[PDB]
Amino acid sequence: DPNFFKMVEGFFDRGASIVEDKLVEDLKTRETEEQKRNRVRSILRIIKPCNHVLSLSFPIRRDDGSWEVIEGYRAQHSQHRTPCKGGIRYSTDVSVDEVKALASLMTYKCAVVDVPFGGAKAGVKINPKNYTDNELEKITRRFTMELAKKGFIGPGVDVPAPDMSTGEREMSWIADTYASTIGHYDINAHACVTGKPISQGGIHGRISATGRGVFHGIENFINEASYMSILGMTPGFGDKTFVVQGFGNVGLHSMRYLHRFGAKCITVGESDGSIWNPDGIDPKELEDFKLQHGTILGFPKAKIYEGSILEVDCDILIPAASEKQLTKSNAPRVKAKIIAEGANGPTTPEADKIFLERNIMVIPDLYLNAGGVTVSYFEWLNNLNHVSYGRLTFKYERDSNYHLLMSVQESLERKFGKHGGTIPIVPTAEFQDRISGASEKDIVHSGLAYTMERSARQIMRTAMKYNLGLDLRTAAYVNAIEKVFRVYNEAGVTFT
Amino acid sequence: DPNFFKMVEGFFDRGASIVEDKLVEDLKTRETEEQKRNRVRSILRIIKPCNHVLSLSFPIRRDDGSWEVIEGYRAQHSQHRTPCKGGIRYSTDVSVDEVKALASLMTYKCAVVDVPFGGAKAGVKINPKNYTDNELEKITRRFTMELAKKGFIGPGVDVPAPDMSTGEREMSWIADTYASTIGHYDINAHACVTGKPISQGGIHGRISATGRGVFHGIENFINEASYMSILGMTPGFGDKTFVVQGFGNVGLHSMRYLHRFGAKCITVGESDGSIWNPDGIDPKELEDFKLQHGTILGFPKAKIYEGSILEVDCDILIPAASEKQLTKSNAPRVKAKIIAEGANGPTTPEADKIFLERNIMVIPDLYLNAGGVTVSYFEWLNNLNHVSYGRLTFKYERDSNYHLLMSVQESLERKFGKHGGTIPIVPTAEFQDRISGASEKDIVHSGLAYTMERSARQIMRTAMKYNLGLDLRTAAYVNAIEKVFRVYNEAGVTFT
Amino acid sequence: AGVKINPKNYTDNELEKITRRFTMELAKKGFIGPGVDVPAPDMSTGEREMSWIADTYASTIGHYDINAHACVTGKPISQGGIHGRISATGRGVFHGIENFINEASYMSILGMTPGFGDKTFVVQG
Amino acid sequence: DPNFFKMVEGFFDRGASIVEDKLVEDLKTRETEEQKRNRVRSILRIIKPCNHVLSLSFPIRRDDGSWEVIEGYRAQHSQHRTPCKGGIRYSTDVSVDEVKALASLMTYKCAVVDVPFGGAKAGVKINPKNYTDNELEKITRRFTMELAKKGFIGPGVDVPAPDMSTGEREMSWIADTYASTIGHYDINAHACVTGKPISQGGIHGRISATGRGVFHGIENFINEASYMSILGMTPGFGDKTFVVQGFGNVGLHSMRYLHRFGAKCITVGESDGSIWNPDGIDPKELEDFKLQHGTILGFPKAKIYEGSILEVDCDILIPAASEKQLTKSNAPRVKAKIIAEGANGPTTPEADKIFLERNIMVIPDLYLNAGGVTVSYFEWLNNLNHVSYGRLTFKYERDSNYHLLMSVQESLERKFGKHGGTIPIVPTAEFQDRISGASEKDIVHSGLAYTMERSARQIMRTAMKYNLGLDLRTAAYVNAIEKVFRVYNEAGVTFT
Ligand SMILES: NC(=O)C1=CN([C@@H]2O[C@H](COP(=O)(O)OP(=O)(O)OC[C@H]3O[C@@H](n4cnc5c(N)ncnc54)[C@H](O)[C@@H]3O)[C@@H](O)[C@H]2O)C=CC1
Ligand SMILES: NC(=O)C1=CN([C@@H]2O[C@H](COP(=O)(O)OP(=O)(O)OC[C@H]3O[C@@H](n4cnc5c(N)ncnc54)[C@H](O)[C@@H]3O)[C@@H](O)[C@H]2O)C=CC1
Ligand SMILES: NC(=O)C1=CN([C@@H]2O[C@H](COP(=O)(O)OP(=O)(O)OC[C@H]3O[C@@H](n4cnc5c(N)ncnc54)[C@H](O)[C@@H]3O)[C@@H](O)[C@H]2O)C=CC1
Ligand SMILES: NC(=O)C1=CN([C@@H]2O[C@H](COP(=O)(O)OP(=O)(O)OC[C@H]3O[C@@H](n4cnc5c(N)ncnc54)[C@H](O)[C@@H]3O)[C@@H](O)[C@H]2O)C=CC1
Ligand SMILES: NC(=O)C1=CN([C@@H]2O[C@H](COP(=O)(O)OP(=O)(O)OC[C@H]3O[C@@H](n4cnc5c(N)ncnc54)[C@H](O)[C@@H]3O)[C@@H](O)[C@H]2O)C=CC1
Ligand SMILES: NC(=O)C1=CN([C@@H]2O[C@H](COP(=O)(O)OP(=O)(O)OC[C@H]3O[C@@H](n4cnc5c(N)ncnc54)[C@H](O)[C@@H]3O)[C@@H](O)[C@H]2O)C=CC1
Ligand SMILES: Nc1nc2c(ncn2[C@@H]2O[C@H](COP(=O)(O)OP(=O)(O)OP(=O)(O)O)[C@@H](O)[C@H]2O)c(=O)[nH]1
Ligand SMILES: Nc1nc2c(ncn2[C@@H]2O[C@H](COP(=O)(O)OP(=O)(O)OP(=O)(O)O)[C@@H](O)[C@H]2O)c(=O)[nH]1
Ligand SMILES: Nc1nc2c(ncn2[C@@H]2O[C@H](COP(=O)(O)OP(=O)(O)OP(=O)(O)O)[C@@H](O)[C@H]2O)c(=O)[nH]1
Ligand SMILES: Nc1nc2c(ncn2[C@@H]2O[C@H](COP(=O)(O)OP(=O)(O)OP(=O)(O)O)[C@@H](O)[C@H]2O)c(=O)[nH]1
Repeated sequence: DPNFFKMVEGFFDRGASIVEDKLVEDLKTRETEEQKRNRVRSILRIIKPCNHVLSLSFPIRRDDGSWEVIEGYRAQHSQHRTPCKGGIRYSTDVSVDEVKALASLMTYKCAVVDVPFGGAKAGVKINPKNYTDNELEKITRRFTMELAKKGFIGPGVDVPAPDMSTGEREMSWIADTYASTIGHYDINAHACVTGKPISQGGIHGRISATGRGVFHGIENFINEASYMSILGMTPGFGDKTFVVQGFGNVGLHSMRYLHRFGAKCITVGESDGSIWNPDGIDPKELEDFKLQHGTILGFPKAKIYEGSILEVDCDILIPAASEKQLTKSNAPRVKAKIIAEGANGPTTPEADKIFLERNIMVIPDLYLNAGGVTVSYFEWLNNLNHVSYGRLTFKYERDSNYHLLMSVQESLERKFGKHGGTIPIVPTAEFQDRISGASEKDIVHSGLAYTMERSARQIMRTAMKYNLGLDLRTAAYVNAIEKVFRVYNEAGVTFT
Repeated sequence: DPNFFKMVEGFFDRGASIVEDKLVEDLKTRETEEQKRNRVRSILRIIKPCNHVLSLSFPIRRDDGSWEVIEGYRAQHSQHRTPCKGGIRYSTDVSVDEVKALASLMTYKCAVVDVPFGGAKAGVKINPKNYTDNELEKITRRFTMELAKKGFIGPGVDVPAPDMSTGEREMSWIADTYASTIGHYDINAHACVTGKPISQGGIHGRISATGRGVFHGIENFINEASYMSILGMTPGFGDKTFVVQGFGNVGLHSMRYLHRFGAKCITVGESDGSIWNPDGIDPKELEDFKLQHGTILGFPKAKIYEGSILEVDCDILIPAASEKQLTKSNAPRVKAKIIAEGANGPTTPEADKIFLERNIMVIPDLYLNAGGVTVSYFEWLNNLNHVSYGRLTFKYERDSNYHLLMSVQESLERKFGKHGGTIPIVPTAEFQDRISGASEKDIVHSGLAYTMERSARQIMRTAMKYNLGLDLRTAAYVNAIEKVFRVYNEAGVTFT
Repeated sequence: AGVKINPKNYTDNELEKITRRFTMELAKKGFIGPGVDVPAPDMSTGEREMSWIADTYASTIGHYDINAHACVTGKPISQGGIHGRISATGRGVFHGIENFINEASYMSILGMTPGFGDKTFVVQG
Repeated sequence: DPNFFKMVEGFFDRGASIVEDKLVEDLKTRETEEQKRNRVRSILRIIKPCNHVLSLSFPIRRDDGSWEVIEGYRAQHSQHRTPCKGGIRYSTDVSVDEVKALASLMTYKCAVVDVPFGGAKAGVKINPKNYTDNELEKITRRFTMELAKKGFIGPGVDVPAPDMSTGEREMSWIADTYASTIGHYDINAHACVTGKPISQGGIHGRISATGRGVFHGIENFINEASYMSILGMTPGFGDKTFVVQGFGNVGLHSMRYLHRFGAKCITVGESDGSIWNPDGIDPKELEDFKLQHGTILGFPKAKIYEGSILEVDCDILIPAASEKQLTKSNAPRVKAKIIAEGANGPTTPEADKIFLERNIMVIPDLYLNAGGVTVSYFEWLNNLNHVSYGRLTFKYERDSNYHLLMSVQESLERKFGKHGGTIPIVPTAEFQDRISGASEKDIVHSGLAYTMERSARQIMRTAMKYNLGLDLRTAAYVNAIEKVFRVYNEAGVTFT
């Protein structure tokens, strides 16, 4: 077990090393080889550390009257591409070392999936099992009056997001503050945080986002004859059978969505139990019982088959659970053919060899969980240009679309003036929904998948470019660094 | 040896404990005893930690072309009394733990000597023996474009100051930046740093300040019959003989100034040698040789008497050298009667007992070295109201003063119309200087001593109030906390 | 905006020291800013230059603005450019002619036959 | 006749050349001689040109309804010492070449008399004999909404002042605008212009300032035995007899004030006539007739003695008239012993030799007319700290002063308990005024002269330092450059 800071740190170190040779060859500015190679070895030392790390302390007054101090952190990994964005964690485990760590990932997520954001992360040492509906407000509404006074929250400088122990309810309290004290003289005030309640400028699909992100991740590689063959796998969701490592906000949806396209959810689990039914499991019923019973350990149409799901038959596995689900202490017990990581750091770097040595493909946790990030990047636009997506232009396409068919029909009337008479070219039931069920929702559902598409190809292009083969994690971090480098390389970073 | 963070931390912990009882008695707002006592025990937990701690990283490009990263810190101990102020250290030893530490002291210095400043401190990990006349500019001029973008430099939010390895030359580069990029639209831009070169808005006496601060420190207690008797000491500088622990920017002046009032400088030393001449030593000659020879180890009218000055005869000792000159490992070897500390943390808390047990008085390093701070507080005013001190009103008093004597003379002409005839009431040679040698300089030299005066009495009043007797350090930290508490107690600190 | 410089004199670095200064001046006097004024490339001013400008205005003054990087155009595509910033002017010239050579009201009066597929042209450089 | 731009330009060119050698010797930073000498020859190329020159054009709509364009200029000679300050001229002669010129002078005036201002100047092409009480408002109130939108007016960036065709009435219209549109959110808004009407934040003595400036100029050199002897002149105003070249806002006062100290105003003149009465002339009567008759050509107690006053007996001459009163075409016709220039460029550089060759002293027009500048620098402080000078502290000194005498009296009661009994030490009639006639006025009258004093000595020190002897103009420009250089030399001018 490494430090999750150190464990991620080591990743791009590898990635930096690999691109290193290729990159000097690719740069063109006429310089000395050693110079324009020690150059990139120097820029790549700039990208590694975080550029700002803020520590705080709060005079919070409790409900009983007493006071207490709240150690709270904030780190912006790089002003590389403003505005920085990252979640806000509430947990006593939060330490400045971990905040630096995540800030790194958020900077490379955004690089992967091409969203113009830097990377941030912020924690506070609070166990929300202690405070009330009210003290949390007195805290969050204070943790923003601090950051804002020091330029670490603002629609153009930095944008918080939800994290564990940080629901919608919280992010409302933030915006309700920054848009009332400091950002008041700004048109873009409510663009300060994402994941707001849909009433106050949210996005439909902020919850199911990450899950439906995981989905379009797999669908961009399972449709690749260049890997499915090499993986010894048959292309198609309708062909394969998968499993799930829990029922997080991810699992509940990642399951259901992939469930919707014929891939058979073999088994599932819990943070405190196991479930197994090797012949397909119903999402919705679970979505009932896990909320009807507070646990599916007792879902009747399955079995509590104690044991790691990670050791159970599956053509696709989703470690949709918390940190470090895998070590090489079970790498000989994968039972899978393709693993697509759900949360950050589920696998040690160690076992990653063995999976390659056992010849499978473990899609990296970089961009899979980054489905949510893009959705935030959309809510940060919805709020930014002050208009629901496409409300301006919804009835327009509705008009034109079946004001276009009416031409095809009319144009067929030439050849078929009397053969069959009138020919009512009409939509279908489905294509009627995409007309009548028009909503910003479907824009997201659309824009989301396409970002994942163009992204996931940028990786398969990378793996081919460096013969990494089934080394996606590296290639990903390679593909991220390749991008972040371009920005510095041209910025003439020296502002003096 | 403790951590200098922890070692200072422990100080006011004692101080907080002592005032604790007296303070609840002194508060009047009608509340429950346990409540309005757990109150103060809670406010006193707020004051301890720092409210902001910033960490940085710089893409500095060297002279040869290469890049490198510059870890740089900044800490504002409390927004208690804006604007915060503290020096900027250059040294590889700088670590976020020490930056928090000093930030505490600067907050209690200012509390002692009644200057409305919070407390800050900032380091960078640089050994200036590495860089050039130019890279330092490329660094400092960058370490301000960062802080300024995040609200940690600004004439109303925070004000840097010189520290070790940070001469005038540096502080110019800062102001030359903040007053050219961000603060440009501000009238108060050049109030951003103090210790600027006198040309660019400095103060005459910025160098000799700290020394002449040490002086008026002692003169406020050595003139106290309540202690000089108890110390078994004869009131008067013309009576006592002292020593000096080095020739810092402090010693060169603290010596010379106290030299000017009949107190006999017995011996002196160096960071790399000893000197002794138990019958008075000439400042100026040393101020020659230490600059003529780069060392006084060879000053002819003295001797290189190797051994700790701290173990040499003296009625007053000045540990005007770097951190932790004393432990109890020589507490039985004080040889002194009154010790007045020059730099921060020269003595372990341990030995402080023994000095009390050996019945001497060790004046705390809190306010002695804080002579310089006030002088900075003046340069921050000179720059603030855009006018040399008293240039507006210099010739006015010059007029009135000897337009007043001319009345006394003329009024004597009544009683003495013919007894002695004309009676030229005139000034003296000295009082002529205070007229003709009028300068902002003399204002400082004046305002400085009076701040030290009113301060040093606030301590002797405190020691009497709590029967601390010869416990000045405590009483000082007690007197500081007493003040800083008042501000929070009334602020209704909750901004939400 | 011009400056009196013959870029055949200075280096990869002095030009930076110049351009990055010619913006700290204008910006202090309200002549650069995404809502007040927007530079663009000209002769002896490639992409490389316009990067140095934005890299400055979006780091000293416009830092507290969401629209900072809107200060100049023709930036390198990495830093917020547009694909087709180079070939633009040319493909501009094209759609110019195509809007008049398809005009029977002029092609006739010009004694000209409407259509690109019909005509033969030349180029001055 | 040279271009007044070129003619001033040439001045400091000489001055730059002279200091050039001395200055490299004086700098200490260890560098190569040729390097740290080409250094100063390079800094001295920076100081020469203006750093900003703005040209404008106004859609002014006339009273009749028509439109017209108003070419208007503005030039800030150097951001060297913010805020820049200069007058606003209305005249059709105004051209960008002349605006650059004056901006230079205002930068060296301020350098001479030690007021922390840069230098500016602004004209518009208007002949105010054309427009009305109202169009001028529509113009001025527009020429500020333009400059303000581009950072050329503002209490910390730039400060206009009155010039020819620009009375109080105008400067009110400016402040009434900048303090109502843009500077509204600033506490320092009304500090934007000086010379405002006394009601709206002016200074008593804004008119008579320049004149009473000319006065304390001469009084600082005519009291110099080092020159009065060398000039073959007898020290004292009560000894000498002078003349005046007109009755400008300068002459009306420069005459009267020097009139008040026994120097005999021999003759005077007009822009359209001559006057002569070689036996002393009354200011006030002229101040009547020139306003009773609109001309003194007919003042009964003198004669209309046509001919250049510059060719008439005088121990002191004041060319208090407009540009280029002298050439060498009358240099053999000086008739004077000391000439003290009133307005800018009254003498060609050519004749200056001849005066030296005829062995007289022509005090430069740099600082003589700069008496007004300092007074503006005070109104820019009065407005800045929002309090009449000394109103806070007037009754305090009044108390202490004759609460001090009452001690001297009482203390004499010891020696003289019965010799003469009660001894009423009282003020005099005069010293009573300085008590009862206490006013911000007298502060100015005081602070003014002292600035001129400390200034005029900085010149006599300079002339001695470079053996310039009776070369004051040069020495002045030398003394200015010496100062302006210090600021750049230390600023590390490179902000990148
Ligand atoms: N030639 C290649 O390998 C690639 C080309 N592209 C081109 O760029 C376009 C896509 O770029 P968009 O971002 O959608 O539009 P854009 O105009 O904002 O492109 C900005 C560029 O910066 C990079 N970038 C994006 N987000 C970043 C971040 N957070 N940090 C650092 N770098 C980042 C992207 O590679 C992108 O090419 C496509 O049209 C495609 O033609 C994109 C990716 C790879
Ligand atoms: N919620 C969001 O918007 C995002 C969440 N994530 C990450 O996703 C992960 C969890 O997703 P959440 O959204 O937090 O959903 P959640 O909080 O609702 O997830 C908890 C689920 O994981 C299960 N679980 C926990 N430990 C397990 C273990 N060792 N084995 C099997 N099941 C286990 C629980 O029983 C439960 O079903 C975390 O790593 C979180 O940081 C990442 C990005 C966004
Ligand atoms: N009754 C007492 O024990 C004391 C009374 N005083 C009174 O206050 C006046 C002196 O205060 P000034 O500061 O010169 O004027 P001021 O009007 O600014 O006083 C502010 C008050 O806040 C406190 N203070 C000053 N600097 C501080 C800092 N950096 N942090 C926290 N608290 C700070 C001081 O005790 C002062 O009384 C004197 O006239 C005296 O009458 C001052 C000290 C002790
Ligand atoms: N310079 C300033 O404005 C301020 C300085 N200080 C503190 O004062 C102390 C030193 O004063 P500086 O101004 O830095 O002067 P400096 O840097 O010129 O002081 C160095 C002097 O101390 C002597 N020295 C060093 N270690 C010694 C040891 N163990 N025994 C005897 N002599 C020793 C050296 O030989 C030398 O004479 C430091 O603690 C510094 O932080 C504190 C506040 C302001
Ligand atoms: N050693 C010398 O030759 C001189 C020394 N001084 C010292 O400086 C003090 C007077 O300076 P103040 O301005 O009253 O206070 P200050 O603290 O503002 O001094 C600023 C310094 O910058 C220079 N300066 C002033 N106005 C300037 C301008 N507009 N442009 C460029 N440089 C300018 C002055 O020479 C002054 O020494 C006196 O106390 C005197 O001791 C002043 C003049 C000459
Ligand atoms: N008024 C002010 O605040 C300042 C005025 N000045 C300068 O002072 C000069 C004039 O002083 P103003 O204040 O404008 O007063 P003004 O406008 O009232 O001066 C005009 C006076 O000069 C006389 N005059 C004009 N040409 C003459 C000539 N060739 N020979 C003899 N007398 C002549 C007129 O008859 C009249 O008495 C100008 O050069 C102006 O720029 C400079 C700084 C400030
Ligand atoms: N489908 C589904 N939605 C849920 C569930 N629990 C909460 N939700 C919320 O209900 C919303 C339903 O989304 P809809 O807009 O009605 O339908 P959709 O977006 O086309 O697809 P689904 O989200 O899967 O229903 C989601 O956005 C979730 O935020 C669940 O168990 N299943
Ligand atoms: N006196 C003194 N001043 C020094 C010495 N070295 C440098 N200086 C500087 O020279 C200045 C001399 O100060 P002055 O204004 O001339 O005289 P003063 O302020 O009345 O008292 P001193 O500073 O002790 O001379 C001080 O401000 C120091 O900054 C030194 O060895 N002795
Ligand atoms: N076509 C073309 N492109 C060039 C040439 N030289 C540089 N380029 C660049 O290459 C890019 C090619 O554009 P593409 O996006 O690949 O293709 P296109 O925009 O559909 O049309 P073209 O620009 O003509 O290729 C252009 O935007 C130019 O900036 C050239 O000689 N021909
Ligand atoms: N003395 C004098 N003042 C005039 C004259 N014309 C206008 N004034 C104004 O009247 C004011 C008179 O100033 P006061 O404050 O009353 O007296 P003072 O300042 O001590 O000296 P004077 O200005 O010479 O009277 C001056 O400030 C001028 O602005 C004049 O001819 N003589």
